[PDB]
Amino acid sequence: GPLQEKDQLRTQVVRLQAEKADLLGIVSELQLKLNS
Amino acid sequence: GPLQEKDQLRTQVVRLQAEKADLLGIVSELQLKLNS
Amino acid sequence: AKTYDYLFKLLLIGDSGVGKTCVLFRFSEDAFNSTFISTIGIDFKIRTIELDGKRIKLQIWDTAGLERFRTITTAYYRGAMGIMLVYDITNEKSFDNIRNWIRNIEEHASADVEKMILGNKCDVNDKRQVSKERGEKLALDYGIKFMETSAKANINVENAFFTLARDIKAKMDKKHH
Amino acid sequence: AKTYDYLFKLLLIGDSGVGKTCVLFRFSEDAFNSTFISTIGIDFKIRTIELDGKRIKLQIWDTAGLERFRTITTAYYRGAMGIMLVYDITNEKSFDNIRNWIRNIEEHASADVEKMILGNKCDVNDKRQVSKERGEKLALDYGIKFMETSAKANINVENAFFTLARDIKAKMDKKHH
Ligand SMILES: Nc1nc2c(ncn2[C@@H]2O[C@H](COP(=O)(O)OP(=O)(O)OP(=O)(O)O)[C@@H](O)[C@H]2O)c(=O)[nH]1
Ligand SMILES: Nc1nc2c(ncn2[C@@H]2O[C@H](COP(=O)(O)OP(=O)(O)OP(=O)(O)O)[C@@H](O)[C@H]2O)c(=O)[nH]1
Ligand SMILES: [Mg+2]
Ligand SMILES: [Mg+2]
Repeated sequence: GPLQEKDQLRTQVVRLQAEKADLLGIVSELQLKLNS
Repeated sequence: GPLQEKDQLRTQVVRLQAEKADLLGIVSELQLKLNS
Repeated sequence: AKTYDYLFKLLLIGDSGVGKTCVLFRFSEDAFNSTFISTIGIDFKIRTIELDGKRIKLQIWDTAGLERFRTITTAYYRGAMGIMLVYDITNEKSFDNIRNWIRNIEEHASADVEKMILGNKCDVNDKRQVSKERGEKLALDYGIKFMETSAKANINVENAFFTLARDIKAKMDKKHH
Repeated sequence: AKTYDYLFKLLLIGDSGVGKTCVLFRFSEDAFNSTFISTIGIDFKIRTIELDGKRIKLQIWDTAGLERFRTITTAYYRGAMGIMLVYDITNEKSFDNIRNWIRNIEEHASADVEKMILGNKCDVNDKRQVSKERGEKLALDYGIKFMETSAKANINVENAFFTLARDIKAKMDKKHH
């Protein structure tokens, strides 16, 4: 279905946005441990 | 529109998947510079 | 608002093709894909579960199994609080190599990291090469918990992660008190 | 297959609220949002353009402007090959602070990093506080290229990034020959 396809794509985006947020925090922290 | 909403969500996923791929490579490289 | 009370870093290791990504895909999104896409170095998924009324954020790192990625994946062991060691019950070689993956953990991870062995693809009964008894005995030899799993049929995937997370939380709570 | 021939790391810096995220949102996805969501530390977007028949991958880091995020954002300057310095033509304070952002670049980025000043929100004519002439003169004082932009009306956003990328590529090509 197209709405089931729509909701599954909406849920995908949310999950990818959540992973991106965590990875960005991880990048910022690793860069700070390096500048030491 | 729902199909314009569907295509825009499909394109979002592709872009987020591409950013995630790059961030994962960046994390792996920073961790390797740290283990030095 | 902050969406979790604990944050546990988990790692999946084991030979290429044993089902690490499929196991995680079942756990994090309740889905299975038969088409093999070997992991390029590392992949990453999040899921937040509840234990003892508390929100447990699981940051799960899915390593590539091929030796070519050893340098990249080894650098993820350091922070891990729980590690799934995965083999394929239809692939005796992947089971034999679990001993070498344990040595890799002991060389690169924390001494007190929580560990668990998964014999995956237990739905493929017709091609089993490693009995469940042998998997239990290997785990027993190392003092490590053991479970057979199926990402495809959704068997023990929930149990595996919840059990490993419960063991990390129990240890952490004892360190507080 | 590898999808690019050059990879340029770009940074956007400037006071909070000047439109760094909106400028990038216009460039990377051709969209504008009026609702302010201040950036938490750092954000990240990719776009691959073509120059001289070559594929140029732009990894663009959108820093937070608030001083509370100084420690986090400063650590991104080191690798940058091009930096957009953004102020708000309706906010004279954000323009005054461009001199301090230049000093921040000179303390933390490469000496030869490519730089560009953007006077953003040029569509808000009725609230302009900094003339275009003053923006040109500040840029001239520093030997830095200058453009007024509008993320909302899509003015000079393409021009800004393509120009900065062209300057990086020109320098890199001269270093090869
Ligand atoms: N029948 C069955 N097939 C499975 C199961 N788990 C994984 N597979 C199949 O096994 C293949 C390998 O799965 P992956 O999860 O990609 O393997 P991997 O361990 O991540 O391999 P690398 O990324 O190269 O380290 C895939 O084609 C899956 O379809 C399972 O539980 N049952
Ligand atoms: N009219 C108009 N408004 C704009 C323009 N660019 C940004 N804005 C508005 O200005 C506000 C701030 O924009 P942002 O891009 O989020 O600001 P920022 O520089 O990223 O701020 P920080 O993330 O806190 O550093 C938003 O509400 C936008 O709607 C523009 O070109 N024209
Ligand atoms: Mg995999
Ligand atoms: Mg912003």
